[PDB]
Amino acid sequence: MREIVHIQAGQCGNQIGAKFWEVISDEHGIDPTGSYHGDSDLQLERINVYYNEAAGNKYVPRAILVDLEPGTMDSVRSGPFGQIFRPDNFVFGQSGAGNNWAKGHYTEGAELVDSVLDVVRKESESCDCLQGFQLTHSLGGGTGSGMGTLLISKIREEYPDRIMNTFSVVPSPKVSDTVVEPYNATLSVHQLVENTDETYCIDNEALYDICFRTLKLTTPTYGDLNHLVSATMSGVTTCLRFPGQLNADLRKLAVNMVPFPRLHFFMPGFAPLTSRGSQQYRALTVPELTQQMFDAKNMMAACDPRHGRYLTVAAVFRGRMSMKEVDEQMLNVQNKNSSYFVEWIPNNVKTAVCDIPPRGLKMSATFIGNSTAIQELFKRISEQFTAMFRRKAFLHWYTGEGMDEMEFTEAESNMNDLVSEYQQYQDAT
Amino acid sequence: MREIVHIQAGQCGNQIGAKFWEVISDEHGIDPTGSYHGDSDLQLERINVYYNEAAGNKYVPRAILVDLEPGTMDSVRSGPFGQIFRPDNFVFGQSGAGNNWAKGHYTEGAELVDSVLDVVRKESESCDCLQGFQLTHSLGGGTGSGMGTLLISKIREEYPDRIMNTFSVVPSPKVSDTVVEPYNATLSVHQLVENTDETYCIDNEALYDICFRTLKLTTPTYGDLNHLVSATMSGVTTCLRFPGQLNADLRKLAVNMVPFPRLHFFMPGFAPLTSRGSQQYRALTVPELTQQMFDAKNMMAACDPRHGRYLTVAAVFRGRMSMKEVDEQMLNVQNKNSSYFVEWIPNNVKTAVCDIPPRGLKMSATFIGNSTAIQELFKRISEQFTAMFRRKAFLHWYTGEGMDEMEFTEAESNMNDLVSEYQQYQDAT
Amino acid sequence: QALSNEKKAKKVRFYRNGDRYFKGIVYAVSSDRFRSFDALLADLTRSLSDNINLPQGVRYIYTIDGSRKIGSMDELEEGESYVCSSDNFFKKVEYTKNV
Ligand SMILES: Nc1nc2c(ncn2[C@@H]2O[C@H](COP(=O)(O)OP(=O)(O)O)[C@@H](O)[C@H]2O)c(=O)[nH]1
Ligand SMILES: Nc1nc2c(ncn2[C@@H]2O[C@H](COP(=O)(O)OP(=O)(O)O)[C@@H](O)[C@H]2O)c(=O)[nH]1
Repeated sequence: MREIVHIQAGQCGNQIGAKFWEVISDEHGIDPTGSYHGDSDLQLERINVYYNEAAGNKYVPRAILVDLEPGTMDSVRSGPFGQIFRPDNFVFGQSGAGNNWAKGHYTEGAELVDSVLDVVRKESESCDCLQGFQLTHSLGGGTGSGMGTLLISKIREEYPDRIMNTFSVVPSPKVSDTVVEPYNATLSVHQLVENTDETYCIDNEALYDICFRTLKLTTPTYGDLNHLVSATMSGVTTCLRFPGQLNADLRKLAVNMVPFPRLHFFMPGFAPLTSRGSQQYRALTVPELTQQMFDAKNMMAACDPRHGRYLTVAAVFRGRMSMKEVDEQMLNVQNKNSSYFVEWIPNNVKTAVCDIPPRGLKMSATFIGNSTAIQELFKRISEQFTAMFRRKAFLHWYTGEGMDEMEFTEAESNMNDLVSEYQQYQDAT
Repeated sequence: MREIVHIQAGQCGNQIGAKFWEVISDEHGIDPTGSYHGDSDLQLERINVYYNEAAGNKYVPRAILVDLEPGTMDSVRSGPFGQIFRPDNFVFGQSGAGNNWAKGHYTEGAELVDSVLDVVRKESESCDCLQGFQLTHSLGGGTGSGMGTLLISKIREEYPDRIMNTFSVVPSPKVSDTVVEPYNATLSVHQLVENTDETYCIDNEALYDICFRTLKLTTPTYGDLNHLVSATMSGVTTCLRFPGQLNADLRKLAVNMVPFPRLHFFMPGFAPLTSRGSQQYRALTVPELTQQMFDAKNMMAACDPRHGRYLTVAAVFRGRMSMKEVDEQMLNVQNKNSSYFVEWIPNNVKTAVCDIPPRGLKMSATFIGNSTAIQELFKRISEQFTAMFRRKAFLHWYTGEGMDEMEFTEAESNMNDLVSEYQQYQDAT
Repeated sequence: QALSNEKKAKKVRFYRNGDRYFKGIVYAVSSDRFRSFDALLADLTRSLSDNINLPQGVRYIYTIDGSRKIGSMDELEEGESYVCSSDNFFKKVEYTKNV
């Protein structure tokens, strides 16, 4: 039970998942064919959450893959672990987004979403008891920002109770991979604050520091950058797929980590992260895994938490460990950083402990942090939006798709309402 | 418990420690890999004071290595016992000090000290109960005089109770290895008399006499000169790492040897020191080890104690010996040299006896002497300072780094206050 | 003569723009270390931006008030702070609080 349907969109959201389903098949011991070659029966105990048993004792991923051009879907089926998917799920148009939000939301979105929602409705009826939907896209492009936020507005109208979380990739502040990405991010957050339950904001710029400063990688390709994102996504649902001493799921995070129905943007965090040779100059204890989850140089969103305050903190531990050792450290880091946490929430750390470690390691952890420090991230998108909108530049590529300036004004006014909320609860008393 | 964090700075302070950690690994029986190959369980009993047990039963030194150019840190990691360190601790800039105190204290010191104090704060939290910090630098250079005294002024503001001792190398009086070393020494002692608890002054010129007159070495390289300094540094803390009949530590020396909060500059001393062939024409008794610790030709600071008076005397003995034999000789050398000790301090000899000798020997000792004879050392630095300052030569290399002449005047006035204090207590009654 | 013209460095503070939690590194600003005003901005580039500030680098130097753009280095005064921005728009937060 408690099955999860995984939806992918955009060029970024497909290449994350193409590495992600390789990770999940490693934990359950699945060949690229689709058979089973594991060793323990715990791998097949909760296999139904990401898999459907086909005829012949073969398992397929419960995945839906969406694009507007076949240039990326051909890359997925060509690589390894491409034969494992079902050929019906590859839904793709022919026009291409053209790195345009309005084309992803009005023109090519309306000509594709009916073919998508039939596949969504087919996968929903196959599940015994649906847990909820997870989505992998990005905010910079036109596909994952336009077609992705269109699907959330359609799913929530058909499923007003299931959980809905997105692993969106927020654009980095220093370098810019798209000229019009302040327009795409502003018109997407206006859709994410209305129809999502929680959201995992990831910056690219934080991943380049972790691969360089921490892991000491000389040539980090996207095969290594997406591998860190995939380890974080598996670590959120690792208690739902395995027995543990203290269990949580996707529902228990949305109750704990979300104190208000708007403030649901997170920042992830993973530990441990050694080097190729510096792994032996280090002991693997719980206070060693604790101190790495809270420094600013291990965050995956480009914002220092010292500028703001935490509100809620999740910490999903994997591998066998003493519960006294975990609970004392979670108390210890709260007393010494008494100015960095919010005052009117006592015991603001939620802890979940699984039993099975990741493949190759002995123990690991996963940090899920809510904070007021992400208001600087929404200042910069709102600042770069109004810097471009006051000259009305790059606007006729959106007006010609049937959109008025009133659409931009209320979308920008929604974000400044969000900035005032994180400012208000930072100085509460 | 009672862990010690070892900090190194400068070209001199790194090459001392690079021999020093070879000595400590010999006493505890540690390979250059980092494993353990000892014979007795006493080596692992107090191993935590200079080591942290990593995963895989490997031990790393609790060391922090600081420089401004990578020319010396590359030499440390290339030699033997270079693989034992942790690669995170090698903190180094790129500009280089340029043999300049103001560059080590203002320009390149401020651009490095924040990266250093994060590593200091990480090593402090790893310790169970911190004993204190020891530092190895020199006064002649620009790195160990500028960056080193900057760290002491930052550590004392964060740790106003832990002990703080430095093994600084005072420049020799006859030869001069730096043209501007009266400027570097004067601006460093002004920082050492305010924020250190005790200080072990070592002259290079005294080490050349001991290697020639006593040990009869024809070609003494720095691999042999630093080996005598490293034997003295281990002999101070040998009672903290091993059980003994009468135990002392770094705290008990600062209570005994320091009668006034300024007069805390020492002179070391080691015994026995044989030759390569003359070792057999000598008996190893406690009165034989006694008479070698008090003559002027075994001091490691270029000052004859006969010009002044002792105030306090420590004597850390190693190896098994009769306590009656030790206490009678410490009484005997006080009665016959009744003019060479101070009058208003009775029983001015502190004795500590360990149990385990150094490697290869049967018994040894360590002399730690406080005296009024080091006022001649501070006359010469103050005389050579005012000889250069009255013409204002070599001054624009310091003024251009943002420094006024008022900084030099109060620093020189501080040293003449120190000269009057040793002059006053020499003729007390 | 030999006792020269006291080639001294000004001890001035540089707050960076936007970052409220920053103290301002005091530089040794003199005419000997920078022959022109343009050479000072190259030193401001590396020693202010580390991870999260200033995508455009350093372009404009303001007063702490700030109501005047700094021109040449002769317009600097000893012992007063300056906001180092990179755009025309000035952010008005309390920089000098809790030095
Ligand atoms: N982390 C990560 N980001 C990616 C990857 N591929 C693309 N991106 C990001 O995705 C964004 C571009 O959006 P894109 O996926 O092409 O959307 P589309 O062009 O509308 O289909 C930029 O911010 C890229 O940095 C990837 O493999 N990993
Ligand atoms: N005893 C001893 N002194 C050394 C050694 N290496 C350098 N020195 C002394 O260190 C001083 C020069 O300072 P240095 O360490 O180079 O500082 P820096 O140049 O600012 O990095 C001189 O007094 C040298 O005699 C060494 O291996 N042993």
